[PDB]
Amino acid sequence: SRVVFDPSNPTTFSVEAIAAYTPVALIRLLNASGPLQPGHRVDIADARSIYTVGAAASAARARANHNANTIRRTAMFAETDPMTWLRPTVGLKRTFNPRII
Amino acid sequence: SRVVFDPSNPTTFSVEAIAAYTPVALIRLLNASGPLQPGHRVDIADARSIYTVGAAASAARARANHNANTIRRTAMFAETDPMTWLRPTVGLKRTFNPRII
Amino acid sequence: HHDREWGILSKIYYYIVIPAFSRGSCCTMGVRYDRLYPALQAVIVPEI
Amino acid sequence: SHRVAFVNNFHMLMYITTYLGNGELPEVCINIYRDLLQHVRALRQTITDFTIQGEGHNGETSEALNNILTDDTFIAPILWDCDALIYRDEAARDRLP
Amino acid sequence: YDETIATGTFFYPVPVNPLFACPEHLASLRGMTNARRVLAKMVPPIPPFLGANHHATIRQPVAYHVTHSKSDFNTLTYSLLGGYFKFTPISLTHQLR
Repeated sequence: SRVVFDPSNPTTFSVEAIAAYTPVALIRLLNASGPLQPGHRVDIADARSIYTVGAAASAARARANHNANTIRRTAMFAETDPMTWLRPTVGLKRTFNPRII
Repeated sequence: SRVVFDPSNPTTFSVEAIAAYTPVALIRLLNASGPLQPGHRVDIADARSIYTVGAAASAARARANHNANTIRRTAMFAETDPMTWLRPTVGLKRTFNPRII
Repeated sequence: HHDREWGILSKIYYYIVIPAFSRGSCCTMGVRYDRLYPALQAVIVPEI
Repeated sequence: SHRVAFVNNFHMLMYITTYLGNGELPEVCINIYRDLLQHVRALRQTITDFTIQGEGHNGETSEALNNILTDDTFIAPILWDCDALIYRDEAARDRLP
Repeated sequence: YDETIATGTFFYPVPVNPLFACPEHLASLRGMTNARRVLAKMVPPIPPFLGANHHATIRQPVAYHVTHSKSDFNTLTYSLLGGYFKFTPISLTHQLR
């Protein structure tokens, strides 16, 4: 599922399983494509879309795995409940170097 | 050997092995003129070409020897994007320190 | 290389501002390539 | 020495100035290039307002008929390329190149 | 100029608005001939589809005035503000009063 001749097998299956850096390097070092006649070379838009979807999924998985210092999140809009007679904690968003968490 | 009287044998391997300091000193002590009669030195264009190619080979050997403590050189442009229909590739502008530390 | 605008600009620069600035010292002379090339090609290897 | 060299290398300077707008480099050269560009634009505007568009059978000969100096016969003192010379040779076709 | 990205790769600038003039964009787009580029810059100032300048002949006089004046933006803005009115009879009476 890593043949560069057909740009449909290494789209998401070989990208979302592990880090995409190695498949990207392999694709870069293995030219672009060979014989486009015996394969599903038509409708390259779908292949590009599925490849980008797989890359986005891999990036999101890597970010979730590496986000060990940022797990708690909240909203920014206020006055979302009728019981807003008090002032909650202000704090700050994720705009600082990770030192405490 | 670093004698211009018989430079037929010491042309490439002698220049590549030894440093350029001795031929530089010989040229400096021999002003800007050399005897073209002895040896296999026809006219002056051939001698100039031999000197230039020898200097280039010595410089290349010195760069290869010193490349251990430095990083490998790269071209100004990539020109390694066979997938023009997929996405383009930008060039490289090396701004980091050429040395390791 | 480019359009004729680049050539027009280059000739305007080489025929108006340069003479207007250095009309008292502009002079064209030849260059001895065969005598200058071996002089600047003195490769010296340092002790890195 | 406040004097600036590499003045005659306008051919490479016009390409260096594109990348010269980084910010770390001194802005004196950027200001000089901007002033030169403004002067060139003003000269082009004046030469296109003074001229009158019309006539011509081979091409845009109004500029050559009005300014005269716009003709491609006058070349740079130092030769750098011949593509423009070939272009004008096959464009004029009436001056026996 | 930009050697990092090839010309005519990310954008395809074309003359689509009579007021918006992009003469160097056509040259930077690449693929055309020098004679065609210079003639298109010289004679036709309007794209073929928007060549019907009779729809709104308002930008031409102010553009001509601003190009000939080349400076003094204060009087230009004052003249534009003075000339920015309507033609209805009620507007004329309101302006007079």
